[PDB]
Amino acid sequence: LEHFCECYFNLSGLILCPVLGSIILLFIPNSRIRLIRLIGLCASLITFLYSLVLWIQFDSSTAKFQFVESLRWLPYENINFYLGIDGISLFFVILTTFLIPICILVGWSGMRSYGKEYIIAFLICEFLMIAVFCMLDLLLFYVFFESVLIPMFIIIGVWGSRQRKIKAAYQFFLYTLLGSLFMLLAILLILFQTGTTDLQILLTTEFSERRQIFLWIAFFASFAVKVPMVPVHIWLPEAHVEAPTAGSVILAGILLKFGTYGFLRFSIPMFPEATLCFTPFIYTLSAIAIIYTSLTTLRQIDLKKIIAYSSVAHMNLVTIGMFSLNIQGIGGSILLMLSHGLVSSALFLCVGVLYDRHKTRLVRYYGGLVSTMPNFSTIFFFFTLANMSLPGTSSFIGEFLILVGAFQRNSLVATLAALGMILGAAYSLWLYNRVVSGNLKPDFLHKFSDLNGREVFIFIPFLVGLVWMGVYPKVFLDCMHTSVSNLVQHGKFH
Amino acid sequence: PISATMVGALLGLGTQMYSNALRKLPYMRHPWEHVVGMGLGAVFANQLVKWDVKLKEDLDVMLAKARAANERRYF
Amino acid sequence: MNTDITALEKAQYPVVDRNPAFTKVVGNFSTLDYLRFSTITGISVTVGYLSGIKPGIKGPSMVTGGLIGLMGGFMYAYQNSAGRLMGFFPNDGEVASYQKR
Amino acid sequence: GGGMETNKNKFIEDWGSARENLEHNFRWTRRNFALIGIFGIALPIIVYKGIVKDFHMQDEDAGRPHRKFL
Amino acid sequence: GFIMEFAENLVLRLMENPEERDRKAREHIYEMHERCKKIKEMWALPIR
Amino acid sequence: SPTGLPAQTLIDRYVTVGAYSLLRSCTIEPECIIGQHSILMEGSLVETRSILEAGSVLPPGRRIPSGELWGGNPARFIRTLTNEETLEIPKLAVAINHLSGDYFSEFLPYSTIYLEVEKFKKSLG
Amino acid sequence: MFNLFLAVFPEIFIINATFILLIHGVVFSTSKKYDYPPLASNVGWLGLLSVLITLLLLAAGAPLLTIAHLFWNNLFRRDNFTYFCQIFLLLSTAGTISMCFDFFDQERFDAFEFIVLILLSTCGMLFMISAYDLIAMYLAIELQSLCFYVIAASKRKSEFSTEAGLKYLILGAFSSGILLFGCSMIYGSTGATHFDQLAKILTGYEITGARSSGIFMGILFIAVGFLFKITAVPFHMWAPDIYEGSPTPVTAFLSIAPKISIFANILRVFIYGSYGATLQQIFFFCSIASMILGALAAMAQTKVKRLLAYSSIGHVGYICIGFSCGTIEGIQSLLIGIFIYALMTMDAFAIVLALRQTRVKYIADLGALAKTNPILAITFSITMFSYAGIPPLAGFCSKFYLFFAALGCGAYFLALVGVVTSVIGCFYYIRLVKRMFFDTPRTWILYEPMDRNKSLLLAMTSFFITLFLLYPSPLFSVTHQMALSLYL
Ligand SMILES: CCCCCCCCCCCCCCCCCC(=O)O[C@@H](COC(=O)CCCCCCCCCCCCCCC)COP(=O)(O)OCC[N+](C)(C)C
Ligand SMILES: CCCCCCCCCCCCCCCCCCCC(=O)O[C@H](COC(=O)CCCCCCCCCCCCCC)COP(=O)(O)OCCN
Ligand SMILES: CCCCCCCCCCCCCCCCCCCC(=O)O[C@H](COC(=O)CCCCCCCCCCCCCC)COP(=O)(O)OCCN
Ligand SMILES: CCCCCCCCCCCCCCCCCCCC(=O)O[C@H](COC(=O)CCCCCCCCCCCCCC)COP(=O)(O)OCCN
Repeated sequence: LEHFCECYFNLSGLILCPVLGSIILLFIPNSRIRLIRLIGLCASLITFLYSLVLWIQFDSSTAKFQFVESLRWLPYENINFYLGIDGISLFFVILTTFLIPICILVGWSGMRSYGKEYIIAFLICEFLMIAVFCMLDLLLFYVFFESVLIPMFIIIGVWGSRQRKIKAAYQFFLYTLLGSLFMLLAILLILFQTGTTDLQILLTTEFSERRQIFLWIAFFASFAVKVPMVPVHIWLPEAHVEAPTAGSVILAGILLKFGTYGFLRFSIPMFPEATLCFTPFIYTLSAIAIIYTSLTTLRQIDLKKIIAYSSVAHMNLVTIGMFSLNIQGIGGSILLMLSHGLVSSALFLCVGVLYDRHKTRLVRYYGGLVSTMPNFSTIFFFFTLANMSLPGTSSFIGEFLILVGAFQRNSLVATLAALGMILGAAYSLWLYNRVVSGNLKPDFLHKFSDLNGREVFIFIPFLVGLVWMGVYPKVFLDCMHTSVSNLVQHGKFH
Repeated sequence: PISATMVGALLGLGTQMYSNALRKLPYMRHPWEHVVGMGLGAVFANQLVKWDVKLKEDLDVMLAKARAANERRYF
Repeated sequence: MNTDITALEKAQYPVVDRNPAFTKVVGNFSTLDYLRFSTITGISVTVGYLSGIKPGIKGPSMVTGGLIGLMGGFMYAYQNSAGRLMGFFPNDGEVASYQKR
Repeated sequence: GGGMETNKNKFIEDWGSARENLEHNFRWTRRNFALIGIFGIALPIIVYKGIVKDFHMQDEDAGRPHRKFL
Repeated sequence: GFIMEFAENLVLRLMENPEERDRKAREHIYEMHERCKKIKEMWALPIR
Repeated sequence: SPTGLPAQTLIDRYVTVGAYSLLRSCTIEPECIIGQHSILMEGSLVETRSILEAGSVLPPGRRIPSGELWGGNPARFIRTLTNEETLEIPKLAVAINHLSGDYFSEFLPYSTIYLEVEKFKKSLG
Repeated sequence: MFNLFLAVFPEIFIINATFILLIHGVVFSTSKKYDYPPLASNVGWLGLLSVLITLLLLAAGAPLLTIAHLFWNNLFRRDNFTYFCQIFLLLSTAGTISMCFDFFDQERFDAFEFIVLILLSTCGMLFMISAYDLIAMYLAIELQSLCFYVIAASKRKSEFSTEAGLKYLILGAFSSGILLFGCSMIYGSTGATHFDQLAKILTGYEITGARSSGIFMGILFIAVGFLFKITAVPFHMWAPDIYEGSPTPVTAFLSIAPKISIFANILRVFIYGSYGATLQQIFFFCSIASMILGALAAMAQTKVKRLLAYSSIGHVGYICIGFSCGTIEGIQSLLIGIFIYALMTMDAFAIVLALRQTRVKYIADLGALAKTNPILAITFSITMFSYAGIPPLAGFCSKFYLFFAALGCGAYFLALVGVVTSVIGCFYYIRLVKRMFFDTPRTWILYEPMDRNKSLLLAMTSFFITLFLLYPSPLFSVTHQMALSLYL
């Protein structure tokens, strides 16, 4: 059945944009550095504007999928694949399209040595990740998620700073592939019942409570590695620290969101009974992760290691929210996913600004930077506040909505999750004051430069987005409520 | 639109360029070879499409015979 | 020696001659058969010449390639002509010539 | 004198690299057994039993049987 | 003329027809619930 | 060579040999810059990530230690290089290769001089 | 009478052309006048031509190959399955030959007899595919094997090549004797060697209590010979040593064509015959053993050739899982896995042969390849990721069917083993990518650019590997067709 959509701007062209950029860049000599830089930047910016348009034509009243279009693999038409979005996936497409040009801009100064391979890898990542977020089929979700492993592996291994990138890349690839294989096993078990992998159909089939338990575990084994949940979180610090700055931005801001997106998109609505049965288990794992990882964060001595550990606590709060299974919980989980994608990316950008000049991640070398880099200090303080969920910032909305959702289900889990307010403040303020406050240490660092124009411009949209979601989250929540409501209700008829 | 001829011509041109690159030669070292490659790729792609149609046609009859042989069991 | 030409898969075109004689098959060669024959032989001679230059035997290499091409091209033309007479290949010309003589 | 790069201190780098390679130091000692038994098994089990009881106490407050889990 | 009235009209022209979008959605399911039987018959074909 | 080591001239990777330079049976380790109008004599050795100033003279069997800037006639230690400077050396080599690409693209595989030779011959019978 | 031989036109042509090339080579290689020219490349080009003409004759005469089937019945059996098997075998032989010319001229391997032996082994494998009797099968297998023994020892002054040949001949002869013993037991128990007669006798009884121990052990011994041939564990250890010690073009040829021919044989013997669950269990246990041992041993390797050998052992384990589950989809998946593994192996050995011009030996010799030849490092990386089975590369098909067969048949231990071994394989495949892209060695090896033949072959196989799953319908249809034609 051809499900071709009426809209002019659709999903397939947004898929095709970075692909065309990559093919063009394949054939341009490395001597033409300016041309390569401009072509990559412009392709990414056009993709971002295309996604913004897709946001305008979005219809915030339906529980259905939108812009649905189809994609036909065999003339037999037994296997035909669909793309479409809703109010849970729209902003993730937008976030991906927004972050990719930021990645191209962060490496602007070093592009003469980076080459076209850097831009091509990031464009391919963009294409694959947008595809992943736009897929109405378990099997293609699988295929497009595993595909990102190759360019991410290359990005970490080639442009990482030091030789620990070897181990970091190995661990990233192997952990993620193990999880992916588990979810492939789940996909095949589903296919044996249903004869299909189309998401819309699986949302309308009934699974046995028993078959649901096994399928839920097999989904959990991928998703908990992706989130990450303890104790399969240890790949994340190594990988997110050893990666280049833009690589860390993509890893934390987008790739981490894929596990929570998988929970929201397949596990909760397809197996509601198993979702109910496992809820105490998820609550326990997430609460343990928040407390233990926050306390580990407190004792880290590397800038990137502190920012990377912080992401584990934030994502497990997201899981608590989404498994609360109400409007506050799921809405807050999605809002915190987007806000984290902005805030952690900005924090990695701040650390990258420091590392590009001074080539150290050890906190002890820095100090007193407020007197030589006041602009960087102010921006760093703002994003530090955002990482503490300060009211007025975007992260507070999601954090408090998730606590609201959890409290209505289980007051103990909400109480353990609200401890994050105390621990995250502690490590965020300690980091900021050890880096920026105090006196300079001229025996380690004596030469300084505040942000140039490119760095200031890079930070501006992050600031605008954080404040915008913090003060008026209605623009986002209005487009999401129908989808969130239908997700919450799926499986029940009262 | 996107015809087999165009896909095949693009693949043949890409093949010549990829071959040149692998040999550390300029992309357009022997351009008449690029023309030859576009022609061969177009021909190959069109023949693959026709072959695919013929293959489905033969598989249909063969599955029909398999089904008849299986249905003979319940007689 | 007992013989049986009967094939496993039956002919899908009218059978002009079930087991045509060798000379009948050769005399049945059409223009397309000769084109196939000549093309295969010419390509083979060309390959013989080009591959023979480096060893210095381009002439004898041409002869060897030409022998291979002659045998292969004749076998291919015979295959086509016999298959047409037997009804295994489209044989409009054979049927037309048969319905008249 | 020359450069924005930090002037490395050997002891600070030794401290950092020792932090990065802690897994080579793990010995299954008595203290480590106790710490993994208490914080890696017992406390998560206690938290899980707390969360479940919370739901069961809600269940009996609503005049409903205990919800089965896991 | 006015910016916003033009913008109103332009945005509505961009958007899916909600009626048609919700109707192909029904054809996919009705066709897929009753179409899910054909392929599983081939997987049960005896190899011998 | 006077040092007894083998006397081939080895210019390793990412090495920039400045214009008007004279090299005889010297070794240049990877990622070095030789200044313009320099002289490197028999058996001399330039260790990796080192820079010689323009007009330097390195006598037979002399060595330029790694990570250092040298210069003079004869060459003498000037200062130790920073890590940023040593990072710049392969960049200079790559940039010069990029420039050489433009010259490489001006020449087809064959010249047309043989035609001129042909007509010059024909005008002579 | 003459028209009866239309069923063997392809084979007649290739044999006659091989004789012509033998005479040409021996006459002019001994010529003082021509100063004893090397003829390996000249004969190689003429033999590539001969292979392509054979392919034309076979492909264009599809119905004619079945002519006079009653007259030829006690000698061979040609059908749809043998048709496509033989086409794929000829295509593989043509590619392998095309990859040999730089080796001929730069090493100066002047022996044209190498090409003749390859062509005669191709004749043997052609007859293997159409064999329909134990006697014919054994004879064709032996012809193929003797040709390999000779070419494995072609570097006759090399310690490695002579060692390879000696190990191959001894272990090959032993396994062939075991298989022949099995054939003798089956004949003695049934009075038959033709596959049709064996099918009629053995069907409907399998092990009905009063089982012919003669029939049961004949099957077992024949299976042991077959498993030796496909390098299945525990009959595998010849393969890594022979693969490493033989000349690299020999290693490339052995890695592909014999597998095609012997799986044709295995399908038509076992699948078409009847002892049953015992033999599928044989291939089950050997598949699991091959996957585990291939993964671990490949992880141990520091040299490229040995790594590829152990990789092929693991992949034949993956393929034999399809034979084990005994369904039309199992056979189809086995065929798809052979096709895709063959094209990936051709790609990998084209790269290896290109790098052998600078004597690549160790994985570490690939260091800085992403700098000295970026497009070559990317191409080799695509091959590795395809070997690892990362989607949407072509290699993902074998992993997908491995888990598809386990989940359905109820085999959870097989799925477990597949997950573990797939992760191990991915590690040792991406180790190569790390070596080419992430490492910064002090000494680099600069490689000479490859010839046109290998660049073109690499370019086409690299597009196939990246783009196959955009248009996989022809392979899917052709392999379903073949699986069905085994019984109808
Ligand atoms: C999304 C897939 C799943 C994930 C897998 C990803 C696998 C790749 C990993 C991604 C990370 C980054 C990869 C970087 C590669 C990009 C750089 C690159 O390959 O550039 C090549 C370009 O390589 C190629 O040649 C690619 C050719 C493939 C052709 C495919 C296109 C087919 C149709 C195009 C038609 C022709 C062009 C049309 C417009 C003119 C340049 O090669 P060099 O070795 O640097 O120099 C070549 C020599 N010379 C320039 C002088 C010619
Ligand atoms: C219609 C566009 C495409 C037509 C292509 C030609 C017609 C098709 C015939 C088959 C062509 C196949 C490709 C031929 C070249 C194959 C590779 C040969 C390269 C080689 O190594 O040998 C060279 C022989 O040159 C050669 O083999 C080439 C010899 C002369 C052919 C070039 C003329 C092509 C005409 C294109 C259009 C002309 C318009 C007017 C009709 C010697 O190389 P070298 O020493 O000579 O120099 C090379 C400077 N790197
Ligand atoms: C309700 C149970 C749920 C499942 C939990 C796991 C299974 C239960 C626990 C198994 C305990 C096995 C027996 C341990 C006690 C015997 C001690 C003997 C002496 C000893 O120290 O032996 C060590 C053996 O350690 C070992 O073999 C290590 C023991 C295994 C530890 C299991 C840890 C589980 C995961 C922890 C939590 C992770 C998630 C937290 C959020 C090696 O001594 P050595 O001499 O080599 O020492 C280095 C010296 N140079
Ligand atoms: C399916 C995925 C997508 C695929 C894309 C399909 C597109 C079609 C391909 C288009 C090709 C583009 C280039 C065409 C122009 C080049 C013409 C070749 C020139 C030529 O005569 O080459 C000779 C060598 O032969 C050669 O180099 C030819 C042999 C190359 C090997 C390939 C054929 C081998 C046999 C079949 C293999 C099948 C394997 C599969 C199992 C002489 O070259 P030179 O003059 O430079 O001198 C080399 C030094 N001796």
